[PDB]
Amino acid sequence: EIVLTQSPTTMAASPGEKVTLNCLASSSVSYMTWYQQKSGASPKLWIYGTSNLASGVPNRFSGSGSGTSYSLAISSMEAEDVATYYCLHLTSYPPYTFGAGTKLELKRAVAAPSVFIFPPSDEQLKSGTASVVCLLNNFYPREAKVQWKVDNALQSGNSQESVTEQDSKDSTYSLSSTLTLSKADYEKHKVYACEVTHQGLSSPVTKSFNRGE
Amino acid sequence: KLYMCVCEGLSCGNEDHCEGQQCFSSLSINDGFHVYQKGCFQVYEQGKMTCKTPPSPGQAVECCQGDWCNRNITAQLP
Amino acid sequence: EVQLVESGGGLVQPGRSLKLSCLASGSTFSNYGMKWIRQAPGKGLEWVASISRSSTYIYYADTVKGRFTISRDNARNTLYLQMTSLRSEDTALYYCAAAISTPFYWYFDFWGPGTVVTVSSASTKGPSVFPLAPGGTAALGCLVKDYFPEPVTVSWNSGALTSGVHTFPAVLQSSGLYSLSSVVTVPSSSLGTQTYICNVNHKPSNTKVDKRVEPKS
Repeated sequence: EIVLTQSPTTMAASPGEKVTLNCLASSSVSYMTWYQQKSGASPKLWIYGTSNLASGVPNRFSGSGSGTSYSLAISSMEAEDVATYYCLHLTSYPPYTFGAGTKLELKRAVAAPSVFIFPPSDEQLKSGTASVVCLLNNFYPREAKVQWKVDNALQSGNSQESVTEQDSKDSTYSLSSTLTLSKADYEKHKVYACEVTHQGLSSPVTKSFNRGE
Repeated sequence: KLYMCVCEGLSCGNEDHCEGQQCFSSLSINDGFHVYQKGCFQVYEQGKMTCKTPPSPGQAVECCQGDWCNRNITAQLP
Repeated sequence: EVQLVESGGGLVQPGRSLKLSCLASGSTFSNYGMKWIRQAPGKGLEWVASISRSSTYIYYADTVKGRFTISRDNARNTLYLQMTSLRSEDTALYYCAAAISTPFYWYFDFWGPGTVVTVSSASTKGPSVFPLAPGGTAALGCLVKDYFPEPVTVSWNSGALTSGVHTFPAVLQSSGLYSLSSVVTVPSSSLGTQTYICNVNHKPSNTKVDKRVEPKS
């Protein structure tokens, strides 16, 4: 049974930079197949044989290798190249094994998040629960700090975060933080604050509202 | 005279090992599949006298001597 | 050259059975071998099963061998995957793919959108859809809350609005239920005059919600 080790697990490159992704095999194999997978999308054939590009794949891409060591290469890193790249073994009796994958990211200029706060909708309130959403829109890099405050009291253990994958167009991230409270709890308080810390901001940004205003 | 060989495919039911004078790694394009095989060759008084196969469109065979020699060899079509 | 679409996926219980289907464009279907590849959430790709052009050769993964059965119907242009004795780690998005064979190489191609299979004791729950009501630019959205299993699909204005849309990955809450939000940034002048509707679909519960996100005072 063939085991494929991909290296590195992640790497971030500036626009124009040259990239090499490695695929090491536990035994000697004949040829190597490569796939590109974008977020919420199916894996597309990228390189077949060892060095053959699929149709629609830019000449910017390259394949090479022999025996156990195999590599995918990019001559110039672009924004549309942002994806996870998988190598696949095909040249033996089953099983046909994939590598772990290398997530490829694009190094970008520092972009400050545009911050938005959302009170729980009236419908939601009626139903008996309250969710307060804070949006961090179009930022780079991913590392962001969101802190919830309710009447100046720092919130803990009652919020959940989710980050989108790097945008294929502008290479930015977005973040959503949701503070969940029981309706009663929500009613009990007035000021609902979302405090955002990020590199693109010289000092932290607070978006807030008063309940019933 | 007899080596231990890796056994994958049709001739190997349903063992992973094999014993022969030569080990082989086999490939043929069958029914839209690149089917691979590994096993043994043994000389009898008649029939196939050679492990090595005259190349044909769609098929390739490569043979070896030594214990588990077929493990790190796979037949590749030209 | 050939389009493939997967179906039959949904919520299922441990130790129970399910049959996936892969419907082709055709009638080139009977010209290629067929493959199943699964993807667990947040994880890599794992090959499941293989079937040749005329069901001559069949292969299985070792974790799958004995439990699963790959079938084929060239007349109906459909690939099948019979799944039995289903486990917690069988929970994955299931792709079907055609094997392309050249005299030098072979590879997998034309992978479909996939189908979600979930194996758990927990039962089906539909999502509550809530408006995230609304600087030259204003942000608005929908909160898709408390659903099981995945997946949920969100569009804006029946697919007419795509630019500036961020649909966030679902978070599994402490309750064991999924929640996500989808947001869009629009000109603040377009508010009140243009109507924004998020279109939420959760096929496991057979729930469809269309939600007008209106700002008010």
